[PDB]
Parts: sequence; structure tokens; C-alpha cells
Amino acid sequence: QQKKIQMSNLMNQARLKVLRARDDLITDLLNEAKQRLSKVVKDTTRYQVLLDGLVLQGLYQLLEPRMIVRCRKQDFPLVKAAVQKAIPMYKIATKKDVDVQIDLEAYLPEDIAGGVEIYNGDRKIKVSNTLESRLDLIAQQMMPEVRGALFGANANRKFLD
Amino acid sequence: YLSQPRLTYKTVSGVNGPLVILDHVKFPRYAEIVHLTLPDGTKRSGQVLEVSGSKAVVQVFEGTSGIDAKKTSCEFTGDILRTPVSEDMLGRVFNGSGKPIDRGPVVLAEDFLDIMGQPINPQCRIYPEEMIQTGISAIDGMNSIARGQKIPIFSAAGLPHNEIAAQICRQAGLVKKENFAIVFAAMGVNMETARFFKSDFEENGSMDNVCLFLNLANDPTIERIITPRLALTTAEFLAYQCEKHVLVILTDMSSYAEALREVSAAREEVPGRRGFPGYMYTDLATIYERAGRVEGRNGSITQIPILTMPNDDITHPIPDLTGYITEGQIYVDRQLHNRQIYPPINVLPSLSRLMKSAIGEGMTRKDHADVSNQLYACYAIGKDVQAMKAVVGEEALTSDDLLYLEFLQKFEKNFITQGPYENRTVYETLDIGWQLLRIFPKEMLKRIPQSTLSEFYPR
Amino acid sequence: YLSQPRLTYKTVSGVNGPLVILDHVKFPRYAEIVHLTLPDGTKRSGQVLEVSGSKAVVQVFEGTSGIDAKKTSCEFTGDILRTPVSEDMLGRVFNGSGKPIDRGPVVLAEDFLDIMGQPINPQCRIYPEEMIQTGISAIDGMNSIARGQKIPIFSAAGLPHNEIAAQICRQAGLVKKENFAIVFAAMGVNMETARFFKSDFEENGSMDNVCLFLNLANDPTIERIITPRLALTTAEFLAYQCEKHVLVILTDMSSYAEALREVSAAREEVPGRRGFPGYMYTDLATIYERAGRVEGRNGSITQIPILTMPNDDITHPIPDLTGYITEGQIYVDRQLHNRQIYPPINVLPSLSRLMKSAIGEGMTRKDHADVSNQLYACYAIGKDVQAMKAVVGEEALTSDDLLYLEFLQKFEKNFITQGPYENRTVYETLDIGWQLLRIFPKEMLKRIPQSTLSEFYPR
Amino acid sequence: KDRIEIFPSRMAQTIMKARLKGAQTGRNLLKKKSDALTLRFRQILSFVTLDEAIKITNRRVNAIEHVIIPRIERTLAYIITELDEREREEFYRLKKIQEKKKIIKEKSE
Amino acid sequence: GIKMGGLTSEQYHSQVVGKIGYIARCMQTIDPENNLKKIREDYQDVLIWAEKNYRFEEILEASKSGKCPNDLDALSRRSLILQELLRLVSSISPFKMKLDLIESQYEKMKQHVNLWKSDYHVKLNQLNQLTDYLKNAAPTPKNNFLRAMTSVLQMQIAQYGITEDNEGINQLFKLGLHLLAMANEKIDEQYHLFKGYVKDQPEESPFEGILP
Amino acid sequence: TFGYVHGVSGPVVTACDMAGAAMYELVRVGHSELVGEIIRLEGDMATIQVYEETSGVSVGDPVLRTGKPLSVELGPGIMGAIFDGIQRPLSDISSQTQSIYIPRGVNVSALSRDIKWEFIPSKNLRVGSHITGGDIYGIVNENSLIKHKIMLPPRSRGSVTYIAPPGNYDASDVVLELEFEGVKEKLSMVQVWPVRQVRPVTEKLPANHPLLTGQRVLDALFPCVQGGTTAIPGAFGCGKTVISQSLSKYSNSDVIIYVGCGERGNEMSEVLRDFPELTMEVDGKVESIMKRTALVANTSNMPVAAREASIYTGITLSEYFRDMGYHVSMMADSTSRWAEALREISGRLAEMPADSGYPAYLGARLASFYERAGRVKCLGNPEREGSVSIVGAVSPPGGDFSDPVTSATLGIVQVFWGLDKKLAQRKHFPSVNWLISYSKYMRALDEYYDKHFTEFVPLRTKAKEILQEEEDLAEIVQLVGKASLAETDKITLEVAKLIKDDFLQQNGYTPYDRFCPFYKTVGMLSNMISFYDMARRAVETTAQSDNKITWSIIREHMGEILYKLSSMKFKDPVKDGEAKIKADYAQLLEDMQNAFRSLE
Repeated sequence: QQKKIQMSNLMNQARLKVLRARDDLITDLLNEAKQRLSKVVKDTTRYQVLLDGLVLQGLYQLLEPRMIVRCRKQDFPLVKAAVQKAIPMYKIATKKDVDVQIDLEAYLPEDIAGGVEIYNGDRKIKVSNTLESRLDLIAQQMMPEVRGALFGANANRKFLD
Repeated sequence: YLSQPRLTYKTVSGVNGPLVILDHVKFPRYAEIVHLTLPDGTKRSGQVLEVSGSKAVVQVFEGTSGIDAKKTSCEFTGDILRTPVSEDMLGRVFNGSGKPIDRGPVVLAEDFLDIMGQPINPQCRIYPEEMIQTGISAIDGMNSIARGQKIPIFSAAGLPHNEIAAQICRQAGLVKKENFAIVFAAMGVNMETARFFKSDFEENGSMDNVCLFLNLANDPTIERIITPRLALTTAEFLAYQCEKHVLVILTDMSSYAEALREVSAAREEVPGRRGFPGYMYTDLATIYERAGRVEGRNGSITQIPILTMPNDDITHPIPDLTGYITEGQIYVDRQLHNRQIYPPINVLPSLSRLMKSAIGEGMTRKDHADVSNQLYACYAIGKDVQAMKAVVGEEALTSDDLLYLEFLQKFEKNFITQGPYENRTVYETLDIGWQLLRIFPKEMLKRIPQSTLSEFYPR
Repeated sequence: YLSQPRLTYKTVSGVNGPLVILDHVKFPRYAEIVHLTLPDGTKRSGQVLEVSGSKAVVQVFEGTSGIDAKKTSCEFTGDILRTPVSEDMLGRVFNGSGKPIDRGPVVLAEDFLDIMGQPINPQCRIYPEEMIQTGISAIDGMNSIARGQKIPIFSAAGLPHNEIAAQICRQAGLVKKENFAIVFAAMGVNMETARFFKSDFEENGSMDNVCLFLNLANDPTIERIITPRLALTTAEFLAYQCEKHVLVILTDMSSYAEALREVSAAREEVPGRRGFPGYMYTDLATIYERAGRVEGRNGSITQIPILTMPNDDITHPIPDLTGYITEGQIYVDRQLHNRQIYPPINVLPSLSRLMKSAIGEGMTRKDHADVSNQLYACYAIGKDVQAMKAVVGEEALTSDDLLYLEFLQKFEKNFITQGPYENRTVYETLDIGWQLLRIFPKEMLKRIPQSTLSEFYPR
Repeated sequence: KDRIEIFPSRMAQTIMKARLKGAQTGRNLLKKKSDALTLRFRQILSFVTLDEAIKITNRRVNAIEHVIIPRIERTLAYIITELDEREREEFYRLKKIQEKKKIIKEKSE
Repeated sequence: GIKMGGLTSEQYHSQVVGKIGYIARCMQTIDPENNLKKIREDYQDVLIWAEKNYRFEEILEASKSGKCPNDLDALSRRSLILQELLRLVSSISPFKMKLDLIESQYEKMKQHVNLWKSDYHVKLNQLNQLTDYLKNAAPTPKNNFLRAMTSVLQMQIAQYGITEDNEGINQLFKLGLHLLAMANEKIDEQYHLFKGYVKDQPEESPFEGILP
Repeated sequence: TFGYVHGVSGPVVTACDMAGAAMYELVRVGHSELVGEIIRLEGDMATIQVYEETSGVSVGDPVLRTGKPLSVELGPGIMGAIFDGIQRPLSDISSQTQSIYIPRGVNVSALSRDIKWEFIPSKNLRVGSHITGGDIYGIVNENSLIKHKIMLPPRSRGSVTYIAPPGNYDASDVVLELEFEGVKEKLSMVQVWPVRQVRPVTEKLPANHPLLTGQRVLDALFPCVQGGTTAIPGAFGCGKTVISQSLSKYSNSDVIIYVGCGERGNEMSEVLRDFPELTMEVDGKVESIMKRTALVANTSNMPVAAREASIYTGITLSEYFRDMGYHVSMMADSTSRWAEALREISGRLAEMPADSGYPAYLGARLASFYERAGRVKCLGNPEREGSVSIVGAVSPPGGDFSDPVTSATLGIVQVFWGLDKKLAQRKHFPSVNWLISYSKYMRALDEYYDKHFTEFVPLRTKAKEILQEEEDLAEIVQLVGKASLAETDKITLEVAKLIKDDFLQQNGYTPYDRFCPFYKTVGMLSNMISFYDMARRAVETTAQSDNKITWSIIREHMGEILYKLSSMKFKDPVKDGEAKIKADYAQLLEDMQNAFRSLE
């Protein structure tokens, strides 16, 4: 009688063991991706293009009469250019005159790979537009395709509807 | 995917019980999921119930204690509640929110489904056919469950509805004259019973084919509402996309109904009949009717909702509104329980409207229908004779009456009484039936054709 | 008269159920009529049930389906629904809105009367002291009808209350040993019922003295609560200005009550019983009390507000509130109908509150009152005997009880049963009464004095 | 008389349903007693004692069927109706409370 | 809401204009040569409004003003009679009916209390059932028998009419309808049924000169 | 034509910038085009009741205003299709998506626009002619059974300016153009009619023609008439299938409409699976029932607006064909399911409840529903006639008759075909209760019966008297055992059994008894009642003294006659023609009278 219970516990824990191992593979892959993105932000021209995009997308989502851009101190020269470009593009697209300032007193922690945060005039609304947040957001939304690519498709799934 | 950075708001207009009222929110959605961060670093989840312009109203899943109107931040996801589903999640145990509580990893999704889903297009619905045997004779040889029907277990409070539900999960399967799974959702379950389900499923080796959702009595009441939707959302994925048959057991729908009333009050809706929302009817149908067979696919979903009857009154809106939209009933009694009969299921008031199609040659055995009808009449007569005996005495009875009393006593002792760990297949249940029927001479078995008797009656 | 031009508005504030709310209205008048045109040219009307400042709430008769908010054009007539009335309305057929539906012209008014009417000064109201001979023994004997009396027939769905009312229309005369103008309000009925009465009135050769108002089951439910007022308003013209004796019959008043209940719910008024407005009694009195003779004028109005009793419940608010207002009821039931007894009139729960003055010396025959009272005693006792005998058996009865069963059996088939075209006089009815009373010995006829028994009983 | 005259309540509803079940069981058990006596009576046809026993049992059964249960059913239906009437007045008050709250909120804006 | 019968004020007069135009169309369709002088006269009050361009609106005003015969019930009965006469001659279109018989049948209908429920109406409904079926029918013994028998039936109606009851026509109606309802799979029964007709017909060559 | 969403409080959506909107108009809310209706209006804002789930709807979403209120799309292609309660083709949704679900915000046109229909003009109309509402200007050839007549939409008239020539047209083309007072209207083959509006007719006529169902019971004793309204109880064991199949397969109506209101998923599947497999002989060919049927399917989890609207969608489709001159028979699978949907909406709108929790207007809605049925004189110059019958079922919770929905229905319908479960348990079909069932059209049909059959009426009167007496004698038999019983009562009991066994009982699974023509039904009853009278006379005229006739003598003496009477149901109308069956029944009548004659 007790032998049956022992077999159940061994098989059930064995299933969890392999599932945890698969979750470690995903975790390690995401950590490697973060290191690869760190290598990207070490660039200059490619990173400035990312900043041009990130600032524009932040501004378009917040749509406030006044905005403050907060960034890592070492990235200020590049963000300055990104804001100067984002402003005339924003105004044309939205037809709203928004005063966009950069925060020169507070800066993002230097351990963040890169990206920006966008605050409204009273600093009560913030846009989580850093690179690490965007990567985590996309990695989860696209995760079903990661599963299949790495470990194979579900052989028992016949209808995708 | 959206690939749009999330907005986090620190603007709070006020907090009122379970609700947090936000301000200056950009294009909020109804039913949007948000996450709160309290000043102590504590995180909470919630869902937007009303969006009146920029005034979004969010119900917090956990308690609202500790939330202020100055520092608490609200992160919006930009989307609604969509459950990650996969085949691998079968064999896992989750809480009401869909999070693992079995020390395993988070589900690695194959897709994301809206838990509310859609109604199944009736043009592609297939009438129920084959049977799914439960292993419990009282509901295999008397009121079997067709492969596609929805038949509830009504019980009074205090009866062993949870022990039977667990037994069905351990024993249920196909007739076998690898493609069968059970999805079990317990709403409002107390800690002692929740442990019972988790441990009993793991120990007996059944977990490989069970997806278990536990929503505890002290868990958020809103999570109790999605719990049955998550269970069915998984069932729909497993059944219709992965070509397999799924048995879904929804335990304590009465506790769900109470959680639904709480949500209605949060919306300041005027209560309807007996305090319940006027839309309780469609809400139960929304859950119950996400089942059955579909054209062109080999999967199926069945349901066995289990409901506690308040004050043991079948008239109460909960069992009344349920039964009105389900196909028959199992009905667990109290007299059989007090007499120490397990399972305590009373065959006379029970009914399975689809049994006519569930059983018969090619699905169970040729004689299934005939044995059931004769046993039912014999039990009904035995009860009638027992009532007579109590008035006229034993000496006033004739031989035929004594045979019915012998059947009545041995029927309950051998056929209905089973034990929680004896698994009686459909063929053993019928053989037990014949052992009781061979008490009577052939001429008294009026409901069994002579051809059936000549084949099965002897030996 | 009103010489100033009426104003037209496009200022509708909003629409909530059957009520269209206007703003920016100049000096709104309470209970004034508004005509409105929909964007597609449809014309509808309604009444202002509330005014406040520049706002007014208009209840639309035809309905609010298709009512716009920007293009809707409304004009205020500047007065209350005063309706055209003329003598030559007799022989015309109108709808529930007061318009002709017989392909004849509109009413060429002799005057305009306020549909709301006025209460008759109780100092000039003259107590009814004349009897109408209905020809039905069940009525003329035990529940006489006076000219100016209010007597509805309490009935139930499926019973021939329409045949009884039709019969009364043809064979209703006087006991002074006469052509009544009939106003028939057919509201909440199907085509066949309205055609039944219209055909019968022509078959009787009396159509030139009949004014019909039709509002059928497929017509608006709000017009169903002015149709009675339109019928009675015409009756008042004929009776009190042209000294014509008028018989006003209102079909199932329960369709009036249901139409009123819908309006009460729409306006969120204080309910009383079964969801009906707490003012249901006052509203019914406004309709019912438009009856009776007036001193110094030779006209009269007699009403028969027949109503269907929901689920045969004699305590339902409709028959209950009516019973409090009208001078008793005729009341038919299913126990007589289910035995093919016509007319199926049950005298026991019935009464006529003017009978005591319309019968006896100088009116019918001096023994009238005595015969009726004893027949009531014998009939009720016979019913009591059946209630006993159903349990104790015939062998438990004595000769004193069998006499009441003999009376009851002969009473129902000789006194109540007549047939649709059996027209008996009041004198024949009393003679029949005696034939049944002579079943008992003098000593048992305890409601009749010996000063009456000694003269009539021996014959 | 017509009703047991128990004030409308959920407690009374529960009691009447239990009382009705008891009355129905008594009717059936006494009917079976009568049927058993009737069979023995017809088989014999200590005889007059059976004729009295049958009439006495049938009289009690008839009273349950024609007097006691009808009265329980009328009482139960009365209770059910009165309970819905109480539910309605609670609904009415709650509706007006919700409307008054909405009106108060608009004034504050 | 004048609601004259089932119609409102505008609908009532619109239906009157329609029925008048319809009669004019039926009269020209049934008698394009204006040969049926007696029948046309019975409709002069509605044909006088024909052959004029009123753009609907001017004849509609004439109806509202009362210049047209705007009684809806009189037009309903009179229109039905004319179109039932059209069915009589239309359903036998392969054959010509004598003008005297057309007027005779017309007068018998005009005198009928309730033409819609007459045996005349039913007989035409059975005929149209049989002649509509054959409009789109495959070659096969059954359909060849029905087509041959229908041509005789149409020939006889053209000569006797329908109101003038004739045992010969009535018997042919029964045989045609009985064949029509007969199972398509059964061949021997429909063969024997047709042969019964051919041998029982009083003449020797029932179809000679009737069909090609 | 667009507004914007101002806010969402659940299933209720508040719109702004929506000034140009009418109450009970239609809107398509959000980017998924969710179906809903406008109920309350205030200023330029509107309150929208959304039928489907509102999850995901944002503030600022568009709202598309649709000018027409809830309406049914009427035109070619309606036949053979299965619709949602708000007129959404389920057979196209499941086939254009390859899904098993009804998509949220699904927008499939009620009638497909890719079919090239065969259209033939009337050939009587010309350009410049006058046409009015209800006029027919051409016919579409759909199938071998039902011609789909194209009528001018009601509330339209004018001069014809264009008539399409005969040819192949789809539902998006222009077939007829007409001008009224300078305004030109271009009409296709499809018309739209608000579902809550009653389609006008010229006049509403009395119903006099019987509804010729194939059952001996539910015809001889309890007649229904074309245009009449009846109710049928719907319980698991009542055997309602017999009426549904018998009515849909062999009825003398032209078009069958089956309306679900909000039943169990598996029950909707059973109807959808059974119907396509039903056939009937027509012109000697076996045709599928779906060529002359339309079906509306609604399960309990469908949007409540559809479940409530389903009943009116069905009857609107019914009236559409009624206006063609067809006789239409509509069955509502459960009017209790509809009433439940209606109560739910009243609850959502926080309306004050009335009787047993139902809306105060429940009765008014049911009364106006059934009033729409009946025989009518159609609109249009063709002077055609038709009818709509309703055979809606009732299934109150608990099986009681106290529920306002069943009580109100019984006060409206003129025929009640009360079914029972005990009869089904006894294997006696059709399961007709007899004592509860009634018909109030017996007088209306007396003219038909007198004109065509003459003896039918006294026979059905005697038959009910015999059956009622059999019930009345039940107490005497129980206390007696047919010993101390009159011989005349023995005739009643034993003959009543004969009636119950070999007349009122009918076995629809036998090829000879699939459908009993009326002339056979009255033939069978005539001989049984003639026997009854002969047996009564044989006993009564000889019951004085010395030499009397008893039932034991009659039964033993002429047992072959009782057998021949029982054998009468086996006269297969498919093989034995009208003359042969009548001839055989005449022979039994003669043999029967002579059998009694030999006793005197």
C-alpha cells in the first residue's frame, strides 16, 4: 500500500523537476538576452536610434501638456538629441504643443542597461519606457513562440483556433 | 503582442471599500488588469470595473488596507485578463489567480485565451453519444453520464459531496471497451478540504491527468469568480485544440454564487430575487454551457457542477436556476448518509436525460438499458413494500413482497454501498445488477425482454 | 377659447422608458397634451405628468420607440385632453385613442369635455331606486341590478363572461310591469373577442344604439388607460346632457390595471400589492364612480366593469380594490363552468349593495327579499354538507343534511342553469325560488317570517 | 379555518414544507392500511370489525386529503406570496436609495 | 390613427390606387383587343382612370378627395373576380377559349356569394398545381403521362369552363392529381393508372389532335 | 455617423457626441463592432445596452450609429438557414471562419451577397405603372417547394421607373426603381423590417380551415385551425417530439419555422441534428424538410437580448411569408425560456418586479405576441390570403401551472394540447392527457366539418362523452370489479378501451401509421361509435325480462367484429386508396350491424 504512495510521489516530483529545469533554461536565455542588449547600448549610433524611438513612443503614450524626461546621466547628450527631434515630430503628429524638459537633477540608476522614463508635469504619471522593462514586456508577450522554437511544437495540438 | 510601454499612475481620487478610484487615466479599458504598489513595497492586483471618462474604478483583488491617496502607484497592463494555457499545465495545481502553488514553475504558455471566451456555435454542436464511466455504481448503472452532457450533484450542507467529487477524479475514465483529462476547480474551499483534494489526488497517482484549481474560502472573492472560468478556459484548450476528452468538475457552485453577489454589491446594483443578481441566470449558463461535443473534432467537455442546497430546499434559486439549465441531476441524500451508506446517492429522485444515448451495444453492453430500468423498478417497489411492512407486519406479506425486501436490503448493501477506494467499472456494475436481479424468477422481471433474459439472466 | 398660437419645440432633454423629458419650455402646464413628430414623419401624442421650472415630462401614448433627441418636434396644445363628443357617436366604432375606425368621418363635436371629468356633487346625486330585469334568475332574484348601479362580473380566463355581458345587452329591461344606449370599451382583447361583441350587437338589431371603443392586444398599452375615460366621458354627455339611459361595459379591467402598473413602475411610484400603484384605488374610483343618476335629470349611467381574476384569486388587488368601490359583483367561477352550467354564476361570494331598496312591495313582489335570503342560507349549507360528506360519507348524514343536498342539486340545475337565450321574468324567478324552498318543512325556513310563509309556502 | 394562521416568514415556509411532507406520508401510509384491510375484507366476503376499521381509516384518510393538506397548501402559498411582497418593498426602497445617492453626487459636482 | 381596418390613412388610399392600376393592367392583359365589351363596362369606373399619367400622386389625391371608387372592400371583391378569370384563361393558355364562354364564366363568378371559397376557386388551384409542376419537369414516364393528360384537361376546360360542372373533367382532375402525388419510384402503378385512363376515355384516340 | 464611448459600467456603455440617435436604435460599439441598443438618452449622450461582453472596450472608442432599430433582414436565402435570435446566420459564421465559436462582434450579413438568384419578373408590370405596398413584382426560384415572392416593402408606393429583366441577380443589385412625388427609391431583393413592428395586412379574417396534422388524437378530439394559437407542455417525458415531427413533416402548411428561445446546448443540438434528416413526399419525390423550413437557434448562454428577441424574430420571419400567401406554422420551443430572458433584462434595467418576479408587462408582451397570429387578407393587388399559426410550448419550473408565464399563456391560447408523462411511461403515444386538453375552435370549424364531412361533429361529441364516462366510472369499477355493474356501463368501459387502444393511440414508427388522413380518422371513429350505439341498443331493448343480451354474449358472439374494428388502423393510405379504404370500412359497418341483428 505505502509502495503505491511512494511511486506517486516520485513520479509527481520527477515531473516537477524537469519542468523546473525547463524554466531555468528560459531564465538563462532571458539573462543572456539582457547581456546581449547591454552590448547593444554600449554602441553610440545604434543606441541613439533606440533613444529617438523610445522618447517618441513615450511622448505619444503620455499626451500631456508638460513632460519631463529622466535618463542615466551618461546618456544625457544622446537623450538631448532624441528630445530635440521628438518634439517637432510629436507636434506634427498630435497637433498639441507640449513643453518637454529633461531632468538634470535626478537620474536613473546607473545599473540599468539603458532607456528612459517619461513623467508628466507634476510627476504623478510615469511611462516605464526603459530598455529592461520593454524587453521583459515583449519577452512575455512573445513567449509562446519561444517555447515552440526551443523545445518543439505540441504534437497533440491539431487546431489553433 | 502590444509592445507599448505601460503607464503607471500615482493619481488617486479616493478609495471606497474594495474599490480604488483613480483619476487622469489615459483611454482606460473596462476589465483591464492593473497592479498596485503600496508605500511598503507591497504589490496587489486588481481589475477595472468602471471607466467613466478619466475616472477609472478598480477593484483590488487583495484587501485595500494600507492604500493611501498620495503615494500608491497603479501600473496598467493595457490588456484584460488572459490566461496562459498549455498541455503541460495538466498535472499542476493552481490557485484562483492561476498561479502555481505546488512549488513548480510558472506555466510556460502555448497561447493566451480570454477566460470569458465565446459561446459555442450551435450549428456545430454534436449531440452527446458515448459514456464516461465514473467508477461509482450508483451513477454508472442507474444514471450514467453521457460523453457531452452536464449533470450536477445536488447535496445538502454536511453531506460528503467533496469525498465523492475526489473519488470521481481518482476513478473516472473511459469505458475501454491516454486521451482523457480531468479539470477540477474548488471555489470557496476551506483549508482542511483544500488539503484533502491536493493530497488525495497526488498520493493515488491520478495527478498526471488532473488540472487542479483551488480557491480557498479566505481568498479574494473576485478570484473565486474567475476560477471556474480559468478551469473551463483550460478545458476548452485541452478538449477542442488538443483532441481529447476533458471532465470538468466545478465544486461548490453555491460558494461561487455568493461571491457573485458580492461583486454585484460592489457595483451598487439593486439585488434581485433572494438577494442574487438579476443576471444570475445567464452567468450560470455562461459557465455551464461551455461544454459538449463539436463537429469535426474528437474532443469533448462534460461537466458535473456540485451544489450545496441552502436549507436543503431544491426550490432555492441556486439549485433551481442550475437545474433549469442542466440535463438531469444526481442528488445526494441525507437519510442514506445517516444510515452510514457511502456513497449516499438516492436513485429514485435522480435522472440522467442523456442515459438513453450513453449506454447500449457499442458503447457499454447490450443489456445496460434493460438492467437499469428493472433495477429502478425493483428498488422503487422494495421501498413501497417496506412502507407496507411497517404497517401490516412481516406475517402479512406474501412471497413476492419478501423478494422485494431482500432486493431492497441487498441493493443498498451491495450495489449502492461501495467505499471510497473500490473502483467498479461499468461492466462490474452491471454484473452486480444481475446478481441482484437473479433474486427474482424470470416472470417477475417484467421490464427486461425475454431475449435479454435468455442471454444474461442464467449463470 | 384659446386664440394664441401654440409653440413647437425641438428641445427634448432626454428619454427614459416611456417618458420624454423636454427642457426650455415656456410656462409648462400640468396635464396638458403634447403632439410630437418623429424624424420619419410619424405622429404621436403624450401628456405632461410633471412640470418643474423650464422642464416637463411627457408620457407618450403610442410609445417612445424611435423617438429622437435632436430632430424630434413637439408642440403643446395648451389644454388638457378635452375630447369631442356628440349624440351621433352611437353607431360609430372608435379606437382607444378616440379616432374612428369604421371608415366614417371624425366626430363633429357638439362640445368638448375634459376626459378627467368632474366628481358629481353628492348633494345632487340621487340614490338609485329602479330595477333592471336582466332575465337571468341568478341575478334578478338573488343579486338584483339597479339602474345606475355598478356591478362588474368577476371572471377568469376561459370562462364565458363575454357571453353573459352580450346576453345582458339584449334582454336587459325593466320590472315595471326601454332602449339603453350601450357604450362598450374593448380594451386588452383579441380581434375575435371584439368581433364577437360587434357581431352580436348587429345580430341583436341594436347597433344604432351602440358606441364601441376598441384597443386590442396589439395596440399601445398606454392608450389602454384612457379608453375607459373616453367611453365614460361619452356616457356622461349622453346621460347627463341628453337624458339618455346609458349602459357602459368595460372589458377585462385587468388590462387597465396592468397598463396602469406598467406606468407606475416606469415612474417609480410607491407600490402597494403585487406591484400595483399605491394610488390604484383612487385611479379606479375616478373610472368607476362615473355612474348613477343625478337629481333633476332623466338620464342614468349603469356600469358593468367586467374583470378577469388573475389565477382565480379573489383577493388579488384588482378584484379587491374593485370590490371596495363597486356595489358588489356577479362573479362567475370554474366549478360551475366545468360542469357545463350556463350562466356559471356563483351566488355565494356575490352581493348587490342596492338590492335592499330595488325589490319588494311596489318594486317586484313583497316576498322577494325573504326568498333571496333563505335561498342563500340553503345554498351555503348545501355546500357545507358536501364539504362534510366528502370525508364522512353519505352514511354519516341525516335527513336534515340530505335535504340540503337535494336543494343544492335542484338549485343549480333549475335556478342557475338557463342557457344563452333563456329570458325569465323576475316573477318567474321568485316562483322557482319557492319551488326549491318547498323542498324544506316550514320550521327549517328560518330566514323567512311566518307572515310570509303562511301565504306563499302552501301554493 | 382556511389557513393555519402562522405569520409569513422563511421559518414558517420551512415548517409548512415539513408539515406537508408529514401529512403526505400519513395519507399514503393510511391508504396502504386501508388497502390491506380492504383486501382481507373482500377475501372474507370478526367481520363487522373490519367494516368499522375500513370506514374509520378511510374517514381519516379523506380528512387529510380534503381538509388538512389543502389547508397546509393554502397556508404555504399564502406565505410564499407574502414573502415576495416583502421582498418587493425592500427592492423599492433600495432603488430610491441608489437614485438619491446619484442625485447627491451630481449636486456635489 | 384612423386605422381603417388594418391600414392607416395613407396606406388605405395607397392600396386603392394599387388595386385600380392592377385592374387596368389585368384588363389589358386578359383582353388586349378590347373584345370583352360587357366585362369592361362592369369596370368602367376604374378603367376611366387608366391610360392617363397621374404619376400615382394625382390619382392618389382623387382617392383622398373621393373622386375614385375608393371603397376598399368593393374593390377587393371586384379585383379578385377579374384575376380569377385571368387564371382561368391563363392556365389553359395553349388553347383558345370562346368569348361567349369567357363572359358566361365571368357572370357566374360575379353572382357568387364568396368566390374565394367556391369549388371554382379550388378547381383552379388544383389546375395550377398540375400546370406549374410541368414547367420544369424531366422526361420520364410519369411526367409524359401528366403532360399528355394535362393537355387534354386544358382542351376540355377551354370548351366547358369550370363552373359548369362536368363529370368528364372532374374525373380527369382526380386521375391527374392522383398520378402527380404517386411515388416517383413506382413505375407499374403509374403505368396501370395511365392505361386505365386511356381505355376508359369514351373516345378511341384521346390525344389525337391534342398534343404533337 | 460615429460617436465616441464616454464610459463603461459593465454591460452598459455610455456614449457621447451621439445626439442624432433614436431610442431602441442600433449601435456597433468599439473596434470589434459590439452589437447593442440605445435605451436612455440625455443631451448628446446615450446609454447603450451591449449584448455581448464589453471587456476591452476603451473610453474614446468609436460607436457606429445604425439608423434601423432591431430588425430582420428579409429576402432570398432565408430558407434552409439557421439564425441567431438577432438574425445572424450560424451556418455562415461556422463556415466562413472555420471556428467552433461565434466570434465576439461577428458581423455576417443575414443573407449572403455572393449568390446569383434566379429572378423572373411578374411580366405584368410596365414602366409607368402604379405599384403599392405588398404588391409582387417578381419571383425568385429558390427550390422545388417554396417560391420566394418579392414584394414591395410595406410603407412604400409610387410609379415604377425601372424593372430588371429576367436574369441572375444577387441580393446587392437593384431590381425595381420607383418614384413617389419626385423621390426615387432603389430597391433590391431584400427588405428590412423592424422586429417589434407588426407587418400590416388588409384585414384580419376568422380562422376556419383545420390544421391537418397527422395524428388521430390532437385532431379528432382537439382540433387546431390555420391561424390559431395553441400551447404544448414541454417536459422531458412528454414526448413532444411526436408533435414537432408530425407537424413539420406532414402538415398542410407551406412553411415551417422552428424557434428556440434559450434551451440547453444539447437540446439545441438535438433539434439541429434531427431537422436536417427529416423528409416528406411531395410530388412523389422525397424532399428534405429544410427546403421549406427556417430555424432560429438560441442556447441558454446566448446574449439575453437575442434570447428575448428570438421569439419576435421568428414571428417576423413568419409574417414575411404570410404576406406571400403561404400558410406558416411556427413553434416556439419554450416560451418559458423567453420569459426568463425577459425577466433578466428587466432586472438589468432595475425595473420594479411584479408577479413572481416577472416584469409588470409580461402579460402585455405575450398578448401582443399571440395577437400577431391568425388568418389574414394580404396586402397588395394580388388579393392573396394566408395565415400564421403558433404552437409554442410551455415549460414552467417545477411543472406547476401557477407560474405567471404558463397561466398567462393559457389565458391567451385557444387550444391546449396538454401532454402527460404517465402515458409515455405506459408506452402510450401520442402522450395526450385527454381530460386537461381542450380546443376553443370547435365552433369555428363547424362550418368546414358540416360542409365536407357531416357526421364528424356528433362523433367527436360522443367520443368525448364515452371517454369522460370511462373516467367517471373509475371509482365504481375500483369498488366493484365490474361485478355489480350495469351491462351498459361495461359497454362504455370496454369500448372506451377500444378507442384508447386502436384510435387515440398512434404508432408513428410504422410505415402505415405515419400519417392518418382525416377521412380515415373519421372512418375509424364512425365505426367504433356505431358499434357503441348498436351495443347500447342491443342490451337496452332486450333488458326487460326473460331473454336479454349482455356484454358477455356480445363479446363472445361477434369477436371477429371487435378484431376487424381493431384491425382498421392497418389500412395503409399509401397502398390502399381512398375508395378501397372507405369500401373496407363500409363492409365492417355492415358486418357489425348484422352481427347485432343476429341477436334480435
